[PDB]
Amino acid sequence: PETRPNHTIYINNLNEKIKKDELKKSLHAIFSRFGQILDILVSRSLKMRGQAFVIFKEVSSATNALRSMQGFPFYDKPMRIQYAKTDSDIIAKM
RNA sequence: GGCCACCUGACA
RNA sequence: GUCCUCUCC
RNA sequence: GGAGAGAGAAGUCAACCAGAGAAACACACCAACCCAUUGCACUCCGGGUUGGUGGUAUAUUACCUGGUACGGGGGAAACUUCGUGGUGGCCG
Ligand SMILES: [Ca+2]
Ligand SMILES: [Ca+2]
Ligand SMILES: [Ca+2]
Ligand SMILES: [Ca+2]
Ligand SMILES: [Ca+2]
Ligand SMILES: [Ca+2]
Ligand SMILES: [Ca+2]
Ligand SMILES: [Ca+2]
Ligand SMILES: [Ca+2]
Ligand SMILES: [Ca+2]
Ligand SMILES: [Ca+2]
Ligand SMILES: [Ca+2]
Ligand SMILES: [Ca+2]
Repeated sequence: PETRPNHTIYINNLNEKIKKDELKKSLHAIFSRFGQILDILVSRSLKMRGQAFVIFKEVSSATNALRSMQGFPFYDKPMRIQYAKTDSDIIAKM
């Protein structure tokens, strides 16, 4: 169990040394094929570092990305992916 | 005339 | 040039 | 946010005013390391160690150049030159 489908996928266990700009660029290049991405959020503060939220336009895209990219080697660490527990503001105010 | 502490005051 | 309270805009 | 005032930490300084005038300290940010973090967010923003950069600190408190109130000289005189916090203790 542990999550119902959502537009946004939560990714963690990311390499904490990658600068924010580069991380976002790589995440975009790797997840682009699944569908349109409305935004990608990454912060390197104490609590959000090592994590990222990739907001997809279509839920189905979130799903295919989650299934296909689970454990994918990224900057030498296998990515961990799950649906976001709640909608991202952009999706909620939409 | 030096040195540490403290006091008063200037700066802030 | 930090920080705290007060006044005013 | 901004503009005033009080309180003042840290640090520098010492009769006092003025002109010039750094440094120290605080604060902000950047870089590299180290430590911590496996964290579900949508208002930046963990800690430490080095190094660096910055400010209406465009400050003022040393240093400097002028004078002021006292005190040391010389000079009939004009005037010219030396010295300028409190207390206890330690080092010739
Ligand atoms: Ca950050
Ligand atoms: Ca948080
Ligand atoms: Ca929608
Ligand atoms: Ca203010
Ligand atoms: Ca002055
Ligand atoms: Ca000045
Ligand atoms: Ca100056
Ligand atoms: Ca934990
Ligand atoms: Ca929220
Ligand atoms: Ca430093
Ligand atoms: Ca400095
Ligand atoms: Ca300046
Ligand atoms: Ca001033």
